[PDB]
Amino acid sequence: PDWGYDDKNGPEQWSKLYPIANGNNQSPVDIKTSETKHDTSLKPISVSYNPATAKEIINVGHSFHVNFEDNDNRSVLKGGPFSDSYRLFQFHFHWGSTNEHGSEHTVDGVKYSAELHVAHWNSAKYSSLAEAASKADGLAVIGVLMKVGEANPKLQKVLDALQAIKTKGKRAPFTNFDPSTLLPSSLDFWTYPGSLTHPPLYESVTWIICKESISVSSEQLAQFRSLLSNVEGDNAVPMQHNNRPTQPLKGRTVRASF
Ligand SMILES: CCOC(=O)CCc1ccc(S(N)(=O)=O)cc1
Ligand SMILES: [Zn+2]
Repeated sequence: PDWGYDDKNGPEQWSKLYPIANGNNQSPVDIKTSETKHDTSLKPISVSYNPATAKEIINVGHSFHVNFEDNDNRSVLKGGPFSDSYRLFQFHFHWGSTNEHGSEHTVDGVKYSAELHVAHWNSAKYSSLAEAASKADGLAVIGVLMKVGEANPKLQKVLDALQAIKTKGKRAPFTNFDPSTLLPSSLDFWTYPGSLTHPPLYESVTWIICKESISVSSEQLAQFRSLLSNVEGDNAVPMQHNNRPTQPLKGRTVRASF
C-alpha cells in the first residue's frame, strides 16, 4: 500500500495522498471532559451479537482484522444516538511501540496502551458496507480504551489465533465468538461525528467511546507487536504500532451519555 505508519508513509504524510486527512470530521480526537455536552436525548447503547457470525481473522499488514458475516441482522448495535440498526462486520485493535501510548482516542490528554474498535454499517439505509463506508451516517464504531494492567482473559481466543496469521495476507477461520464479551461492564459513552482513523479516512463514522476502560497486560500487548507486516519468507518486520495522533475537533461537539 501507499500508506502505513512509518516515518515516510505515516499519518503525518497521509494528506499528500488523501487530502481529507486534514478534513473537519477527522478521528481520533482528544476528549476534553470539561467541554463535553451531556445530552439527555441519548439512549443507552444496545448490542446483540450472534457468535455464529464470527468468520475469519486476517493479517492486513498494518494490523489484523476479525471479520463477521454481514448478510443479515443476527449481530447488531442500537440505541445511543442511532435511530437505525447498525450491523456488525468487524473488530480490531490499535496499539503503540510501548505501553506509554497505543490508543487512538485520548481522554483529557491521557494516552492508553491500546484501543479496541468494533465496527458496524447502516443496513437500514444502505445495502452493503461498500456503499455505507462513504456515507456520513454509514458507519458506527465502538471504541474501548485499553489500560495496561492485569492480563485480560477475554482476549484469549483472539491472542491464540495470531500464531496462524503471523505474516501479511495470512488469514484463518475465526468462529463462534461474541465480541460483546470484550466490552466494559458499563456502556456509558461519549459520541461525536468522525471518520475512519486510517486511509481512506472517510468521514462516515459516528463514534461511540466507552467511558470505562478494559485491561490488557504488557505481554498481551507484546503479542500484537509480535505480528509481522512482511509476507512469509521476507525478513521479519514487527508490527510495532498503528495508532494515529489525535486530530483537531474543529467545532465538533462531543456529547456524553452520562
Ligand atoms: C472487511 C472489510 O473491512 C473494512 O473495510 C474495514 C474498514 C475500517 C473500519 C473502521 C476503521 S476505524 N480505525 O476507523 O475504526 C478503519 C477501517
Ligand atoms: Zn480502528
